[PDB]
Amino acid sequence: GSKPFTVPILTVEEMTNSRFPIPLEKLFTGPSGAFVVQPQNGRCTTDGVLLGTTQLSPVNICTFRGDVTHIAGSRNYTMNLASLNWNNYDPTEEIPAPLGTPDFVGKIQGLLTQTTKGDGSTRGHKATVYTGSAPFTPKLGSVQFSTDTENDFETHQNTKFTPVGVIQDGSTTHRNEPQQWVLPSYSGRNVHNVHLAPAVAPTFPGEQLLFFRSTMPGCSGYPNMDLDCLLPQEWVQHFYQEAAPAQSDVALLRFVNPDTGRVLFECKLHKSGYVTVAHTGQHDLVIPPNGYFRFDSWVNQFYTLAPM
Amino acid sequence: GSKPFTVPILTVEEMTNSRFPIPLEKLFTGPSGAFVVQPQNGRCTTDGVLLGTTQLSPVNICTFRGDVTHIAGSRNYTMNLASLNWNNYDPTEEIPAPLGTPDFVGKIQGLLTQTTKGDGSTRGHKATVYTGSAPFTPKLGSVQFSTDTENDFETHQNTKFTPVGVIQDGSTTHRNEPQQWVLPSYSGRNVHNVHLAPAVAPTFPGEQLLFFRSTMPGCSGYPNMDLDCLLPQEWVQHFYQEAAPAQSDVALLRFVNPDTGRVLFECKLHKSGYVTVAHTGQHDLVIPPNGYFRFDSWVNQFYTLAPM
Ligand SMILES: CC(=O)N[C@@H]1[C@@H](O[C@@H]2O[C@H](CO)[C@H](O)[C@H](O)[C@H]2O)[C@H](O[C@@H]2O[C@@H](C)[C@@H](O)[C@@H](O)[C@@H]2O)[C@@H](CO)O[C@@H]1O
Ligand SMILES: CC(=O)N[C@@H]1[C@@H](O[C@@H]2O[C@H](CO)[C@H](O)[C@H](O)[C@H]2O)[C@H](O[C@@H]2O[C@@H](C)[C@@H](O)[C@@H](O)[C@@H]2O)[C@@H](CO)O[C@@H]1O
Repeated sequence: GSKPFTVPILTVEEMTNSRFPIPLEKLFTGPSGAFVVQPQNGRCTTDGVLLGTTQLSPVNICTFRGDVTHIAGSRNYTMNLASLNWNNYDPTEEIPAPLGTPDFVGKIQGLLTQTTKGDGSTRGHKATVYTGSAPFTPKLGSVQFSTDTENDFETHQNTKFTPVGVIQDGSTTHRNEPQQWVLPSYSGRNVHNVHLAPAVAPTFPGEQLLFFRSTMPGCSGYPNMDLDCLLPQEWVQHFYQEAAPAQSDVALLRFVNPDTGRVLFECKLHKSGYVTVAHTGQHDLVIPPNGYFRFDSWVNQFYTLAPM
Repeated sequence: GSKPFTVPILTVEEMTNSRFPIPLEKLFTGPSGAFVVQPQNGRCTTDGVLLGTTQLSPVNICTFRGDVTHIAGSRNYTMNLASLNWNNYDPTEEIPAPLGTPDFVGKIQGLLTQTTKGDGSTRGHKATVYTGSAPFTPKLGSVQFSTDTENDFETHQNTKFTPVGVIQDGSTTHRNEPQQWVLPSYSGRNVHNVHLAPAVAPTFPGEQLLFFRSTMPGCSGYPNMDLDCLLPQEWVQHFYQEAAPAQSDVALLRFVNPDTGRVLFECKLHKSGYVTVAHTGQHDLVIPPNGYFRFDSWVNQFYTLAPM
C-alpha cells in the first residue's frame, strides 16, 4: 500500500542544476574515493525530505538577502542576513546555514541590488562574495561582499545578492578555484559545521557516482567552472510533492532512448538522494537529446548493475 | 478515457515566475479591459503545448547567448544570437523570437560573461539591454547591450547575458518603465510580430485575471518592479510532462487552506493557460503560507464562480 515512486520525464537538458541557478548540460561520472562528496544544496530523499541547506526554488540557489553596512576605506559591505523570506534570521534553526547558501568554496560574482522603501529608488552594483574568506559566516548571520562602490548603498534597506558566475586569481595556477567539493566554514574557520546532509559514496565495487553537470559562467581569470549536483532541482521539487515511500534502499532506473526504443544504461537512485552507475574512470556521458530516466523497480545496495 | 488532470501542490511562495527568473511572492487580481494582455513567456496549454517564446527552464528566462562585436566610440556591443542550446539560430522557426527572449519593454540589467575556448580565460561586465530600442531585433538574430567596458570582450567567443533586474531614467516620471504589458518589436519597429501566443481576457462579467506576481530587483532609478505571469514556471513544466487532455474549456480549481480545512476561493484555469477569478478592482490576495491549488472538476466558460 505504498504510493508509486516516479521520477520526472524531463530530459537532462530540460532541467536545472540544484547547486547554482543554471541549466544542466550533461551527465558525468568519475571516481571520488579520494575525497568527501558532501554538497548541501540539491539534497533530498526520494520520499521528499529536504536536507542540508536545500530549498525548493531554482533561482534562490546561492542568493543572499538582508541589509548592508559599509566598511570604511574600502568597497566592501557587510550583509546582515535575513531569512529566505526576508524575515528575521534565526541562527538556532537546525540547518548548516540559511537555505540556499552556497555549498562550495569559491569567489561568486553577481549583482547586489537594493530598493529604498520610502520612494522606491533603486541601485545595483557588481559584487563578489568569497565563501572561503574569514568573514563568510552565514550561519552566524553575516557575510561580506566586495563591490564596485564605496558610498552608493544605503543602510537598513532590503538588499539582494543575485549570483551569475565565478572568478579566479589569474596570477595563480589556472583552474585552482572554485573548489566545488570543499564546504565553506559556515560559522567561520574555528567553528565546525552542523546539521549537514551526509557525505555520499558508492559502496559497490566498480561503481561511481553519476553527476548532473553544468558549466558555471566565468567572470574573471581562469576558474574551474565545472559544477556537479547529485539531483536535478526538478527532482527535488518532484520528490518533495510526491513524497512516495521508499520501499527499499535503492530505486533501479533505466535511461531510455525513445528514438530507438532501447535502454542506454541502468543506474541506482539511492533513497538518501544520489545516483550511481557501473563504470570506472572519468567519462562525459553521450546521450540522445530525447533520452529520459524511468523508474522500473525497487532493488537494494547488493544489486549488480549492467556496465554503463 | 482521459488521463486525469492535476496541478502542482507547491504553494505560491514555493514557485517561480515564468516571465523573469525570480520567485513568486503573491497572487494579484486587477482589471485589464483597457489594454491587451499578451505575454509570450509563461504560456502553455493545460495539455502541455508550449506557446510564444516559452521554454522549460526557469533560469533561461530573459537570457541571451551568442557572440559579440564592439561598437566603436562607445561601451556598446552587438550580440549575434545563438539558439537556446548554443547552435546556429534559425530566424525562420515559427516562434516570435528566440525562446526565453524578454516579452516586455524595459531596460534589463545583468552581467555579460564570456569564456575564451583556447585557454579558459574569462571576463564579466555589467550590461543592460533596452528591449524597446531600435537595435532590439532578436527575431532577426541580434540585440545590443550597453556595458561598462569599451575593449575587454573578445570577438567570436561564447558570450552569455544573465538578467538580474530593471532600471529607470530618474529624470522622468517615476515608475513609468518597465512596461510589462507592452511587447517588444522582436524584428524591429517597422516589422510586425509573428507566431504570438494569443491575448487573454476574462469574458465573464465580474471576472478578472488572476496573476502570479513577483517584484523584480531594481538596479537604478525608480522602476516599476511589478511582474505578473499567467502561470508559474512549475505549472508550465508540470503540464508539459503530464500532457493531460483538456476535457472542457475550463478547469475549476479550489484554493485550499490546510490549517483550517476550508476553501478560501475558487477560480477558473482556462485550457489555453490562464486563470480568472470573480472580483472587481485591484486586490493583493492575502493567503495562508500553506495554501495550495487543487483541481476539482471540468466545467466551462459559462460557469459562475463564487465571489473571491
Ligand atoms: C594580473 C591580474 O590579475 N590581472 C587581472 C586581469 O587578468 C589578466 O588579464 C590579462 C589580459 O587582460 C591576461 O589574460 C592575464 O593572464 C590575466 O591574469 C583581469 O582580466 C580578467 O581575466 C583575464 C584572464 C582576462 O580574461 C580578462 O579579459 C578579464 O578581464 C581583470 C578583470 O577583473 O582584473 C585584473 O586586471
Ligand atoms: C540624474 C540621474 O539620472 N542620475 C543617475 C543617478 O540617479 C539620481 O541619483 C540621486 C541620488 O544619487 C537621486 O536619487 C536622483 O533622484 C536620481 O535621479 C543614479 O543613481 C541610481 O538611482 C538613483 C535614484 C539612486 O537610487 C542611486 O542610489 C542609484 O545609483 C546613477 C547610477 O546609475 O546614475 C545617474 O547618476
